[PDB]
Amino acid sequence: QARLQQWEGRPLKPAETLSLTCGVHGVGLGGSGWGWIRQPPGQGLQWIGEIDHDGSHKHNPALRSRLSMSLDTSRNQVSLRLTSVTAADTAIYYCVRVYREKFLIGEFLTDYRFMDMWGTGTTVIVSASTKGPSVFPLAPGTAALGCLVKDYFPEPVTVSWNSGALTSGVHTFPAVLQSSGLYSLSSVVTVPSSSLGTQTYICNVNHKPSNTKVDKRVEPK
Amino acid sequence: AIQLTQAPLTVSASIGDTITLTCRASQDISIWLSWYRQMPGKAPELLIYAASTLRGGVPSRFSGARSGTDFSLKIKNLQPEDFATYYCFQSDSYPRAFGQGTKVEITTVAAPSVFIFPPSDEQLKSGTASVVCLLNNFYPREAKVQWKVDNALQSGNSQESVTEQDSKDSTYSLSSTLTLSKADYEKHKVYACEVTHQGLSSPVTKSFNR
Amino acid sequence: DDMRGELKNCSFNMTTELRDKKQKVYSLFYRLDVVQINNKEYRLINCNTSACTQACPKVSFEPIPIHYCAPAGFAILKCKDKKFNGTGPCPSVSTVQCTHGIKPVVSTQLLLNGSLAEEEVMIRSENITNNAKNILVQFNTPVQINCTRPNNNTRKSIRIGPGQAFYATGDIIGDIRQAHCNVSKATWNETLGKVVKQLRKHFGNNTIIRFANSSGGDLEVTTHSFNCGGEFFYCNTSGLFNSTWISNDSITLPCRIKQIINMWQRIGQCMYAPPIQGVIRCVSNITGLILTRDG
Amino acid sequence: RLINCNTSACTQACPKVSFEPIPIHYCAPAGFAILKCKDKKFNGTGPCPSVST
Ligand SMILES: *[C@@H]1O[C@H](CO)[C@@H](O[C@@H]2O[C@H](CO)[C@@H](O[C@@H]3O[C@H](CO[C@H]4O[C@H](CO)[C@@H](O)[C@H](O)[C@@H]4O[C@@H]4O[C@H](CO)[C@@H](O[C@@H]5O[C@H](CO)[C@H](O)[C@H](O)[C@H]5O)[C@H](O)[C@H]4NC(C)=O)[C@@H](O)[C@H](O[C@H]4O[C@H](CO)[C@@H](O)[C@H](O)[C@@H]4O[C@H]4O[C@H](CO)[C@@H](O)[C@H](O)[C@@H]4O)[C@@H]3O)[C@H](O)[C@H]2NC(C)=O)[C@H](O)[C@H]1NC(C)=O
Ligand SMILES: *[C@@H]1O[C@H](CO)[C@@H](O[C@@H]2O[C@H](CO)[C@@H](O[C@@H]3O[C@H](CO[C@H]4O[C@H](CO)[C@@H](O)[C@H](O[C@H]5O[C@H](CO)[C@@H](O)[C@H](O)[C@@H]5O)[C@@H]4O)[C@@H](O)[C@H](O[C@H]4O[C@H](CO)[C@@H](O)[C@H](O)[C@@H]4O)[C@@H]3O)[C@H](O)[C@H]2NC(C)=O)[C@H](O)[C@H]1NC(C)=O
Ligand SMILES: *[C@@H]1O[C@H](CO)[C@@H](O[C@@H]2O[C@H](CO)[C@@H](O)[C@H](O)[C@H]2NC(C)=O)[C@H](O)[C@H]1NC(C)=O
Ligand SMILES: *[C@@H]1O[C@H](CO)[C@@H](O[C@@H]2O[C@H](CO)[C@@H](O)[C@H](O)[C@H]2NC(C)=O)[C@H](O)[C@H]1NC(C)=O
Ligand SMILES: *[C@@H]1O[C@H](CO)[C@@H](O[C@@H]2O[C@H](CO)[C@@H](O)[C@H](O)[C@H]2NC(C)=O)[C@H](O)[C@H]1NC(C)=O
Ligand SMILES: *[C@@H]1O[C@H](CO)[C@@H](O[C@@H]2O[C@H](CO)[C@@H](O)[C@H](O)[C@H]2NC(C)=O)[C@H](O)[C@H]1NC(C)=O
Ligand SMILES: *[C@@H]1O[C@H](CO)[C@@H](O[C@@H]2O[C@H](CO)[C@@H](O)[C@H](O)[C@H]2NC(C)=O)[C@H](O)[C@H]1NC(C)=O
Ligand SMILES: *[C@@H]1O[C@H](CO)[C@@H](O)[C@H](O)[C@H]1NC(C)=O
Ligand SMILES: *[C@@H]1O[C@H](CO)[C@@H](O)[C@H](O)[C@H]1NC(C)=O
Ligand SMILES: *[C@@H]1O[C@H](CO)[C@@H](O)[C@H](O)[C@H]1NC(C)=O
Ligand SMILES: *[C@@H]1O[C@H](CO)[C@@H](O)[C@H](O)[C@H]1NC(C)=O
Ligand SMILES: *[C@@H]1O[C@H](CO)[C@@H](O)[C@H](O)[C@H]1NC(C)=O
Repeated sequence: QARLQQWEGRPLKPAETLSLTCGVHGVGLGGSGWGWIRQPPGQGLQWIGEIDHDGSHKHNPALRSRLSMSLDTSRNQVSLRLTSVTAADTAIYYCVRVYREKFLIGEFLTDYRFMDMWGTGTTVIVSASTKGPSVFPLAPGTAALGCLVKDYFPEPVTVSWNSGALTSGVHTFPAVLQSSGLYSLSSVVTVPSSSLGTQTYICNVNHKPSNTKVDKRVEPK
Repeated sequence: AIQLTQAPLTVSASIGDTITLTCRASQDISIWLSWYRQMPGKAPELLIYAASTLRGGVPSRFSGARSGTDFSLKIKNLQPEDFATYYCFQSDSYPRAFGQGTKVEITTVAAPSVFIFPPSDEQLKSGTASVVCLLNNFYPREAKVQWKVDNALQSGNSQESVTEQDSKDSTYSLSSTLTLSKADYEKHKVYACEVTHQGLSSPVTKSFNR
Repeated sequence: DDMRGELKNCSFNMTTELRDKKQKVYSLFYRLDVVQINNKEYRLINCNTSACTQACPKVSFEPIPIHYCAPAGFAILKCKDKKFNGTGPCPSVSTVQCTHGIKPVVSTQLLLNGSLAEEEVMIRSENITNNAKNILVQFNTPVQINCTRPNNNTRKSIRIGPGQAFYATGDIIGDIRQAHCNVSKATWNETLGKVVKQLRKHFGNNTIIRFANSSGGDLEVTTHSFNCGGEFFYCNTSGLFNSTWISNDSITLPCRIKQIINMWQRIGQCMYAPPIQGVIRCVSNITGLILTRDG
Repeated sequence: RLINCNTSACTQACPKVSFEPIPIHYCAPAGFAILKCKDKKFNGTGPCPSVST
């Protein structure tokens, strides 16, 4: 039942303070050490920093002077206060417990820290103001059709087809972050070409952050 | 700092195989190197610490070795839950570092079905044009899309996105968007996406005339 | 074989700075400081005899030279004779205002640091023919002895009351080899050769001079007890004194460590030497010996 | 809890002893003298032309 719970902080404007908080349940802040691990999309994990059992703050050299962490012993919470957040800092932030086990090499005893327990994930995205998407048709043996869901902020958008009745052959792609700071994604479906003039195809786009719902009929041009 | 090199970056095997993953360090980090597995969309979890000790609950199939520079992890009796991204993390020097990540997936070679979509007239009223190329149901994941406009090779004005591996046929799909100004879009006639893939003996081009 | 075989991981309830609240704490106590009561139940060794005033952490045990100076109307006569054993006329005398800096180095079986002899090893006994009298050997060339406690100790602070803190060994990592002292085997062999040469003058040229190790008694008297780096060592010195004399290499002396010290051969006044953070290293000169002869 | 219980324990001021300042006279031993500057505009430093013992 020992878990580390952290909650979403919503998208934040660039050049601000990034305040994270991890909830430690099952175990307590004492005795172990608590650190932060991120993961930029489509990339590997990156070490930000840790507080060791001694109360000493190891920080990554790349993030210079913009790092600051603290431990709330009373509330059992670990905090991160990254400042001057740039667009390159868009990553999922994890809270970890670096646990110390002593391993005996031939004559030497070491404290080995191995990040025992991981958080759940806090997707942090920096851009832009809330904006609903514009939905454009991708118009058509087998034919492909789809919808282009362009220029929205923040994530996420969901897409279904024919109110969920059409699932075979559907591919909804990961969004990309455009150079504008707005996201775009596409959803497609492959269908029998013979059905294009008779069966109606509607992509159901939902962008919860802006309360935007679009049901876009995709007809051949 | 210490740099961990993990190769191969993508190893494919079917259910019930044995794989070995390599993580090469820069210096000698003794045996302090732990292994983490990240299921797609989930959080990473500890598999092996000190390069040999199994975490409580990890099946005995997982195993590591070596205490020098070429650390290795061996998986036996592959199951669908093992097809994730593995990371090696050193704990010798305080500038901590992670591996690049080895994406383990399931292994038929199949060329994409390719489709091209012109921008909608509704979008064009906005001053910008998106041309979309779909590569459907292909394996392996590696694919190359080249956009051409009146036969001129485009560079720097496209972005692409790939699905997760399909659970039933092990294929991928890819979507690439070429972004042009309306003014540029209306100065040219032939819009083409050229696709290179292992399943194709020569590139496939889908095109339209504006 | 390790340092960790000398330690007990002892957990106890301690008072807090608030009188009505307790504190479940733990510390690593040496097996020489805990006595079992009949996770077993133990207690500190000097607890039925006294309470241990903690060695105050801001005062150093390093000996500084002190000069004993005579008041008005008195003079201190200094014997400048280089062959003066300890008794009888001294042809060369001087009146010093007061003595040279005498470092109060506290040690047993070996006179660490201090003053060397001038020309040759000096044997000094109250009555050399009486085996109940100690023999004070003084070297002319010092024998360097190197200490160590290889462990990287982690001192931990416990608040046992308002303003009072108890410093405890929380964790021990690093090199876990037993604390030891190294004496050069070549230098010690030639120093005992000089001691034996000056010791046959009182017992005969054809006599057999044999060095054995300490007979028995307290750990403070059977071992080379001393202080080094604020932590108290008790070295075996059974490889130092093991030889029979007929008419790069080093000697490693396994040393134990204690934290509860009854220093001046007294009962009822102990002292708790707090843990020293880090690795302890030691360089001393063996400038003498204290020997006893067998009847 | 009392403001000073993590620094020290506090000695109760004894109820019969008095904190009222009583004038005290600092007197020099034999062979010493106390020189008093009787200048009325002395600024605490410098030669005082009106000195008394
Ligand atoms: C000398 O003796 C000493 C003993 O006298 C030795 O010290 C002990 O060393 C132990 C081994 O290193 C160590 O055990 C480890 O404890 C971990 C939890 O940490 C504890 O204990 C600390 C004691 O200082 C506390 O400071 C922590 O706060 C924590 O205790 C928490 O405290 C909470 C209150 O704050 C309690 O209440 C929870 O509070 C929450 C608040 O939101 C919620 O309300 C919860 O509902 C509520 O319960 C907690 O109950 C309590 N938790 C306890 C008691 O666990 C523990 O995680 C370690 O075990 C796990 O990890 C190791 C490594 O992987 C595994 O081998 C274990 O099997 C276990 O793993 C399993 O769980 C993890 C998740 O935790 C999974 O990831 C894993 O897959 C497994 O499923 C371990 O038990 C002792 O704590 C420590 N004790 C002391 C007094 O310091 C000392 O080492 C020795 N020295 C020498 C030199 O020999
Ligand atoms: C033996 O074991 C001990 C532990 O018992 C080791 O001591 C620790 O070493 C690590 C580095 O190896 C230290 O971590 C660093 O902390 C400094 C700043 O530390 C300051 O603040 C600490 C918390 O208050 C404090 O403990 C520090 O030490 C003082 O106080 C202790 C008593 O508590 C005393 O014993 C010491 O002598 C000091 O007076 C100190 O005030 C931090 O700058 C370090 O650098 C990291 O982070 C930066 C960015 O901030 C990054 O750029 C660097 O690359 C790096 O990541 C690091 O956090 C730890 O503080 C030490 N702990 C103690 C208790 O002293 C010891 O090294 C081991 N020795 C051997 C021989 O192996
Ligand atoms: C510290 O004190 C607690 C009680 O405050 C001790 O725990 C008790 O131990 C006795 C056995 O001797 C049990 O009968 C009680 O039920 C325990 N009470 C609890 C657990 O609340 C504990 O043993 C003490 N620790 C020491 C002396 O190291
Ligand atoms: C205090 O307790 C210690 C430990 O029990 C006593 O020393 C023990 O005395 C018995 C009886 O002679 C011996 O068998 C043990 O070997 C002794 N133990 C140690 C560690 O020396 C000591 O006598 C007690 N002191 C007083 C004043 O009662
Ligand atoms: C004998 O003298 C030496 C030299 O003074 C002592 O070693 C010094 O100890 C102090 C305090 O621990 C250190 O600051 C110095 O750096 C040490 N010097 C060297 C050269 O190591 C040594 O402790 C003395 N032996 C005793 C007191 O038994
Ligand atoms: C001190 O050293 C001596 C000698 O090494 C140790 O005691 C003897 O060791 C020899 C072999 O090393 C054994 O044959 C004897 O039986 C030992 N005598 C004993 C144990 O009484 C001794 O253990 C060392 N330490 C102390 C504290 O004496
Ligand atoms: C004793 O406790 C007091 C009260 O907590 C400490 O004074 C506080 O120190 C913190 C800094 O962490 C300040 O934020 C508070 O404002 C201080 N309190 C007051 C009333 O000024 C004090 O430092 C402690 N002293 C020791 C030696 O531990
Ligand atoms: C010490 O030397 C003096 C003078 O040489 C001598 O008389 C005396 O006997 C010596 N001491 C002993 C114990 O013999
Ligand atoms: C003593 O000598 C041993 C090897 O004989 C060596 O390992 C150790 O470091 C030395 N210790 C000191 C304090 O010189
Ligand atoms: C003692 O240590 C010193 C350096 O601190 C070294 O030069 C010397 O050789 C050592 N001697 C012995 C006997 O260990
Ligand atoms: C002296 O050495 C003998 C063995 O040589 C050992 O049994 C005895 O305990 C030693 N005495 C000490 C170190 O006081
Ligand atoms: C030992 O004595 C020599 C000179 O005989 C001196 O140079 C050295 O510093 C001394 N070592 C100590 C006091 O640790």
